[PDB]
Amino acid sequence: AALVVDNGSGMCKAGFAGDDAPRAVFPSIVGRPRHQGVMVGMGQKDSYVGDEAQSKRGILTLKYPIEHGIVTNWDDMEKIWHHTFYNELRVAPEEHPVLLTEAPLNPKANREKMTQIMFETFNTPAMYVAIQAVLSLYASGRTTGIVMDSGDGVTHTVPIYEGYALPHAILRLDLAGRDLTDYLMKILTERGYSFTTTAEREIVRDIKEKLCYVALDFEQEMATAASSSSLEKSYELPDGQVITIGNERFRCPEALFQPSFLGMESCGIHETTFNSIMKCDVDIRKDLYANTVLSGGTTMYPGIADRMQKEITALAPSTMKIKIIAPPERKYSVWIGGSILASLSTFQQMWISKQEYDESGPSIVHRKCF
Amino acid sequence: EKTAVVIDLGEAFTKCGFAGETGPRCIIPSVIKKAGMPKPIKVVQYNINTEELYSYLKEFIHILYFRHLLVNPRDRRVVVIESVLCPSHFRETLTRVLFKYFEVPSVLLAPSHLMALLTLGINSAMVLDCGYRESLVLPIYEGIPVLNCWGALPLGGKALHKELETQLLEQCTVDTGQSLPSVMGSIPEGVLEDIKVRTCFVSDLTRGLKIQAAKFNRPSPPPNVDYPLDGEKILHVLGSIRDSVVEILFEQDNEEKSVATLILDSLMQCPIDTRKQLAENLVIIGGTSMLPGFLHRLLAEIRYLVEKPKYKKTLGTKTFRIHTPPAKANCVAWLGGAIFGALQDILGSRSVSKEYYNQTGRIPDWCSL
Amino acid sequence: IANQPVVIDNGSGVIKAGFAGDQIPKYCFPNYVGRPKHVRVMAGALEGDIFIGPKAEEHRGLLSIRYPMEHGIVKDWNDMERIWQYVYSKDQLQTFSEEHPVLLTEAPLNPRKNRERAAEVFFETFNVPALFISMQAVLSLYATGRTTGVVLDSGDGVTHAVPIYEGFAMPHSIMRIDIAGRDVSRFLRLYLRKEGYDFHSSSEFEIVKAIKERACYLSINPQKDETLETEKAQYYLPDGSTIEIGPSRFRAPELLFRPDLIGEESEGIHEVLVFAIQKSDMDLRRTLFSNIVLSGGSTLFKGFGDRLLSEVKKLAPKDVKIRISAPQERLYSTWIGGSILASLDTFKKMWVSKKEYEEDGARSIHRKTF
Ligand SMILES: Nc1ncnc2c1ncn2[C@@H]1O[C@H](COP(=O)(O)OP(=O)(O)OP(=O)(O)O)[C@@H](O)[C@H]1O
Ligand SMILES: Nc1ncnc2c1ncn2[C@@H]1O[C@H](COP(=O)(O)OP(=O)(O)O)[C@@H](O)[C@H]1O
Ligand SMILES: Nc1ncnc2c1ncn2[C@@H]1O[C@H](COP(=O)(O)OP(=O)(O)O)[C@@H](O)[C@H]1O
Repeated sequence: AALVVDNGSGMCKAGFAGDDAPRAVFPSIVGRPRHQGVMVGMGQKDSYVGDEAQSKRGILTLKYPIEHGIVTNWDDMEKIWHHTFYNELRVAPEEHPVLLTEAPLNPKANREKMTQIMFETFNTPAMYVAIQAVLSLYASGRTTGIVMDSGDGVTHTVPIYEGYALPHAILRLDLAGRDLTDYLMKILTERGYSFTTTAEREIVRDIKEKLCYVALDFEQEMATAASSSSLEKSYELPDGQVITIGNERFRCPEALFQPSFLGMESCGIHETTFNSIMKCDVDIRKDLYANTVLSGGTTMYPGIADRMQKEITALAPSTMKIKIIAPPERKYSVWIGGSILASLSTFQQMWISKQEYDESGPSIVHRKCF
Repeated sequence: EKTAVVIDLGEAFTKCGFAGETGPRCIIPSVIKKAGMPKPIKVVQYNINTEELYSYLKEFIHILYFRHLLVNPRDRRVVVIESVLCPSHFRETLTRVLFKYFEVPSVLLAPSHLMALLTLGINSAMVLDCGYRESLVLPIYEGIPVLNCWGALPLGGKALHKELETQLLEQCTVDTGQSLPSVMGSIPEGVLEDIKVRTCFVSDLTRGLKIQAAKFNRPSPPPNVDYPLDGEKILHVLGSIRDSVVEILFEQDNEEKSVATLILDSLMQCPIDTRKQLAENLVIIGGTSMLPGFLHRLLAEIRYLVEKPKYKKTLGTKTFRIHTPPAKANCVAWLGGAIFGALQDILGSRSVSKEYYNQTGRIPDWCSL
Repeated sequence: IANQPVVIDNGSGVIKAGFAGDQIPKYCFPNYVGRPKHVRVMAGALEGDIFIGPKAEEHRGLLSIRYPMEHGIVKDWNDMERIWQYVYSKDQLQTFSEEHPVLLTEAPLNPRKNRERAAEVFFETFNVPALFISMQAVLSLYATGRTTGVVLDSGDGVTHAVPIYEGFAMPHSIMRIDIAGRDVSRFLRLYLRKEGYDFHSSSEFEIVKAIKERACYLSINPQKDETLETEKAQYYLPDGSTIEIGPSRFRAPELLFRPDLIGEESEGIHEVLVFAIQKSDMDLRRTLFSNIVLSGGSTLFKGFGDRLLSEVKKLAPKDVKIRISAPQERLYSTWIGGSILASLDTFKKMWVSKKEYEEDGARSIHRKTF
C-alpha cells in the first residue's frame, strides 16, 4: 500500500504501488484566470490544476511550478500535490507512504523542502526520494547500464554498473523538452504562425508530440525537405484552422543533438551519453555501450534510437557493440520503476519515518536519499 | 427571507421586478412625468449635468418603486443590471441615488451579457446585444467575459428611427381630408416605434441581395398598408421601405462593419481555443432582436460572411447555432439578473454593501484601485 | 547602374522615406489607405477611392481607412504596393524606381513570406537595382552613433528589445511583444467609452490617435492620479466640438506596463527590456543596463522615462547604473540610421542586384542579408 508520484517539469504521473500503468496522468499545470474588474457568477474555482486548466486553457494563464527540475513555486506545487492526493487517487496520504522522484544533481533546497512539505503539510508517515534514472533502470529490468533520461525540463545520464551508481560520472543538461517547445514555437512564428501566449504553447507542444520525428541524416533530410515537399504534413488546431509544417518536424528535435541552435554552448544528448560513459571506469564501458537505456517522454520521438546509435557508433570505438534500448513504455519508466521499488521486500528499511523527520529534520534526506 | 429587486435600465425601456419571478412585473419606458414637459426627457442620458441626472434618477427610481414595486427600498436587496462599458459617471450617479436617497441594503452593478448567459445555464457563449443606442458583442468563456474582445456600432434602435424618419419624410404622401410632404418639421418617436414593430420587418438574404441590386440599377417584395395617424393625417408607407429599414441595419458600405460582422470580428480577436465553443454557443439578446425574420436573416448573413475571402482563412467551416432563451429576447438579461438575485447565498458577499460605500465612496469597476 | 539610395523606412503606423545623406526625411505620412464610406457609383465625391497621406488627411468623416501592415506583418500586399507607388509618385519623390537603390526595414522575427513577397514586389514591379531589407534596431544604433546599447523601440504595432554589444546582435536575447501604439489607441477608445464618448470608424479611430498623441501622461504611481481628481484637460475635436478626456488619458498608457489589467497576456515594456537583458550573458548585463537606447513613437509619453527608471530599479539588482538614453529623433532614428548605413561605402556588398536576385530568388535574399 504505497504511493508512487512522479513529479516532473511536465506531466505528473501518479498511481499506486504494484500497478502496471499509473492512474493519474495529467499535465502539472496551475492557472489563474485573467483578473479583471468584472465578475463571473454561478461559481468557478480560483486556480485550475490538471486537466481542469488544460480544458479551460482558453482564458487562464499556464504557469508551471517546476522549471528544469527545480520547484520554483512551492504553493503551486503544494496545490498540485493536494489535487493529486485528494482528487486523482482519492485517498488521503496519511494512510500510505509516498515515493517521490527527483532529478539528479538537484539543488538540496528542493530535496529538503519536498520532505518538509510531505511531512508537515500532509502528515505522511514515510517518504523516499529517488533519482528518476535509477527507477528507469529498475523498470528496464537491468542492474547494469546507463540511463539517458530526458524529461521536459531536465535531461541527465546516470551510469549504474551491477547495481552500483557512479555519482561522479553523472551529467545533467537543461536542454530538454520545454526548450524544444520554445524552439519549435519560434520557428513556427518564422513560418507565419504566431503562437505568442502560454495557451498556444500547449498547441505547439501538441504539434511536437504528433508530427515531430528525429532525422537520421539531418543535412540530407533538410536538403530533401527543401528540395521535395512530400515530407510536409498537415495538422489541425482546436479551431477549424489547418497548418502545414515542412522543416519543423525533423528540425524540432535536432536541438537535442545540436545545442548550438539554442545557443546553449553545450554537448548534444549523444555526446552527453558518450562523455558520461567516458567518465566511468575503463573496465565497465562495454556493458554501458550495450545496456544504454532511454527513458522519459522526450525520447518518444519516432526514429531516435537510430540517431543515437549512429552518433555513438561514430564516437565509440569500432570494436564496441553499440546497443540502444528503447522500450515502448519509456514514457512511464520512472513511475514503473517507482512501483517496483515501492513494492520490494527490502525497501521497507529504506524509508524515512515521521519520527526520523521529527528528530533530525530536513537534513536527514541527504543521508537517506541515495 | 427577503427578496431582491432586479432593476434594469435602458435608454428606451427600463425593466424591473423581483427575484425568482419569471419575467419582470413591469416594463416602463425611460420617460419622465413632469408639468410643462411636452416631451418627457429620458432618464438614461450621458455627457450632461451631474445634479440633473441625480434628480432625474431620484424621481424615476422613486416612481418606479412606488408604482411597479410596491415596497420600501430598505427591506430587500437591489441588483442594478447595467450593461458593460456604461459611463462611470452614470454608475456613480446611480450609486449616489441608491445610497443617499433610498438607502438600500446593497447594490450590485452586474453586467448584462453575463446574466444573459446565466439564463441559458451554460458557462460560455458569444452574446450579441442589440440594444437601443448601440449594438454590443461581449464573448464570455467559462463565466469570464473576454473584455478585450468587444464591439460597438451605432446601429441599434436609434439608427432605425433615424432611417425611418428621413425616409418617411421624403415619401411623405399624407392624404388630404394628396401628397402634402413636410407638413411637420419633425415627427415623434412613438409613431416611429409603432411603424417599426407593427409594420416594418426583416427581409431575407436573397431579398437583401435584391435590395442591393436595387440600390443602383429592383425591390422585389412590394407589400404595404397605409398606416393611419390621428387628426386625419393619414400617410401611406411604401412596400420597399419596410425592407430598406432593415437593409441599412445589415449594410456594410465598404467598411465590413454590419451587425452580423461584429460577431465575426469579436470571434477573430478571441483566442484559438475559445473559437469553436463560441461558435457552438451563440446568444442573441437585446430589444432590436425581436423583429420578424431577424434571427433567420442574421444567421444567413453570418453563414454568408463565413466564406468571405477575408474571414474564411481564419474561421472556415464552423457549426454556428443560436440558443433559444426561456424568456423574450428583449428581456433576457433581466431574467438572468433575477435568477442571480434569487441566489441569496453569496449575493450578500458578492454585492457592494451599504456600509462600505458610506465609509469608502469607492465603487468597484475595471480600473486600477 | 547607381544613384542615390532611398531609405524607405516602413512601419506599422508611419511609413517614412527620404534619400540617403539627408538628416531629415522630407516625406513622412501615416501608413494607411483611404477609401470613401459610400461605395462610389460615379464621380462628384472622393474620386479614385485611393487616398494616402495629405490627400488622406484632406477628409476624415468621408473615408474608410484600411491599414496595410499590422504588427509588422503585411496583410494587404496590394495596399503596400500602392503606398510604395505613392512614395514613388508625383507627390513624394518624383523619381524612378528602376534607378535608385532602395533600403528596406523590417521588425525582427518576421515570417519569411513577408520578405519573399516584398522582394517579389521590389524586383518585379519596381525593378530596383539594389535592395537590402535591414532591421529596425541596428539602424537606431547607427543613428545614435553608439556601439553598445539595448535598443527598445516602440512603433505602432511591435515593441522589441535587441541588446547589441559592440556590433554583436544576440538573437536569443530578443523579447518581442505585439502590443504598441495601435493597441494603445484601441484600449484608449475602450476607456473613452467609459468616459462617455464613443468612436466607431477607422478615421474616427485616427481621431482617437490624435487624442492619444496630444495628452497621455504616465505617472510613476497611477493610483495617486486615481485617488485625486484630474482637472480634465479639454481637447478641441477636429469636427469642431470639445471633449473633457479625464482619467482615461493616463489609464490608457498603463497597457504597455501592465497588460494583465485589461486581459491580455504579455510581459510589458519594462519586462521586455529586463528579460532581454536577463537572457544575455552574466558579464554583459552591467554594461547593458547603463546603455539603453529608446526608439519608436510609442516612447513619447509624458513621464515615460521616469516610470521606466522606477520599474527597472524594481527589477534590476541594486547599485546598478542605468542610463535610458532618450534621443530627440526617436520618431526618425530608424530612418536616420538607415540613411547613415546606406551612405556608407561598405554598404555596396549588403544589397542584391536584380540579376543576383534572379539567380536564386528567396534564398539569395536570406543568404546575402543573413
Ligand atoms: N510522441 C512524442 N514525441 C515527442 N515528444 C513527446 C511525445 N509525447 C510526449 N512528448 C514530450 O515528452 C515530455 C513528457 O515529459 P515526461 O513524460 O518525461 O514527464 P516529466 O514531467 O518530464 O517527468 P519525467 O521526466 O520524470 O517523466 C513532454 O514535454 C512532451 O512534450
Ligand atoms: N416587441 C418588440 N418587437 C420588436 N422590437 C422591439 C419590441 N420591443 C422593443 N423593441 C425595440 O427594442 C428597443 C429597446 O431596446 P432596449 O432593451 O431598451 O435597449 P437597452 O439595452 O439600451 O435597454 C426599442 O428601440 C424597440 O425598437
Ligand atoms: N508624440 C506622441 N505621443 C503619443 N504617441 C505617439 C507620438 N508619436 C507617435 N506616437 C505613436 O507611435 C506611432 C509611431 O511610431 P513609429 O516608430 O513611427 O511606428 P512605425 O515604426 O511602425 O512607423 C504612431 O502610430 C503613434 O500611435
